[PDB]
Amino acid sequence: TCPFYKKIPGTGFTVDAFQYGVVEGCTAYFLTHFHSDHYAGLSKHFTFPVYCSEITGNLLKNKLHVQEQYIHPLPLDTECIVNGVKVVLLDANHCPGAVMILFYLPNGTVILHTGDFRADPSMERSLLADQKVHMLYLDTTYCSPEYTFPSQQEVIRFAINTAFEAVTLNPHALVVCGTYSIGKEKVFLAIADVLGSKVGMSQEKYKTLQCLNIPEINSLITTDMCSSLVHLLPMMQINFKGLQSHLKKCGGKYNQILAFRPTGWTHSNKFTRIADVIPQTKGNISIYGIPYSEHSSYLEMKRFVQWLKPQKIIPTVNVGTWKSRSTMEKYFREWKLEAGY
Ligand code: NI
Repeated sequence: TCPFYKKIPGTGFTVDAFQYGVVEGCTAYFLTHFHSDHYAGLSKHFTFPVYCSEITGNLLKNKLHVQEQYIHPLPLDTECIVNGVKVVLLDANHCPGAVMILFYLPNGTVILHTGDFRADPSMERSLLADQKVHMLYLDTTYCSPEYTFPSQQEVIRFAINTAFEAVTLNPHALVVCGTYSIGKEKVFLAIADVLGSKVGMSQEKYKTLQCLNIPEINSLITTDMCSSLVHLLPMMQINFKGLQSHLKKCGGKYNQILAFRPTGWTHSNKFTRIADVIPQTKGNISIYGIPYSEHSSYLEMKRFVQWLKPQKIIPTVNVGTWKSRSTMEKYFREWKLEAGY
């Protein structure tokens, strides 16, 4: 059974609600992004209308085989009428194709569903500038002040400088980057660009990346592993055993691995600055954990909410424990008393 924070009142609509069977009263199922916790339940046998971005709809068709007649792609930043209700899709600054959804209800209520997002001051100059929001369905993944991390631009600067230095010292070093979902593509693209290489990967990953509308992608990626000195591997393989095994397969082309694991936040962020980050090393293999987040930090979330001034907030993450719920409600009241809404 579908929980309340996935239903949009006054509509036939649900958001990210595919694992509950047929939802009573639902005439259109919105999907904010192609991450498995959110699409859980969709397959080629799905027969109700799905509304999404173009990039999400390419993934639904090619990766999950949803039939085309049920995929309804909408352009971003454009007022659209769906089943008699005005909606807009906005870029969420999450993974490729990820959207927030603005719903203009028939009674005059305006609702923003953020999906998963990384709040940014640029969102203060989107179509949100123009009008009031009564209800905010908020991605609260890192809603506590202990959650700090650097900008994506600082993290990429660290990765590129670390990879360029290592491979210039040792031309026979291979770089490996872990992945397990879409998102975070700038990590491996930025490293391969500084090295003058294509990125090498499995056929399954190449297929996924070909659905993402990245400009000049054919110039950046390949399935010919022998031609490339930046390889992608599943995230589960980014450990000393899996990397040793990979280096064997490379026919004596390389004598060292430098590997990256993009994570979200980890507790070493409470102590260590990005510039001071060091790897774990075993012989000729080194592994860097880098805190590349596609969700809001606490401070980014607080800024966005204090700017938007919603009348009511419904969290969509960390909703399963009383302690998490109580914590989040305390911070929403702090924010509201501090800003005066
Ligand atoms: Ni996500």
